[PDB]
Amino acid sequence: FFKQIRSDDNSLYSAQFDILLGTYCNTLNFVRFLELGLSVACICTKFP
Amino acid sequence: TGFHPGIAFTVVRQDRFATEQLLYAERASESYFVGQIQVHHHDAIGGV
Repeated sequence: FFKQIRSDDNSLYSAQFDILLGTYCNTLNFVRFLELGLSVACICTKFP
Repeated sequence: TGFHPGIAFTVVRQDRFATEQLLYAERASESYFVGQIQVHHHDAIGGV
């Protein structure tokens, strides 16, 4: 409870606020090994 | 020490009770002239 406004009513006219000016995320560059320049040295072969 | 020095006193005290009174007034028992609302202004803490 607060009555202290005896129609003296200051601080009733403030409108300061906070704003979120945006968000920024990144992405991961999924690298494929067989697209490199190194993959010429090994004979890759899957083997389950 | 409980000795009665041949003199007597008459005590007086005054009380105060809250009442509920019952007014009566006859018809047209008062002539009432009304003026004109005038407005004056002045400064105070914070506001006018």
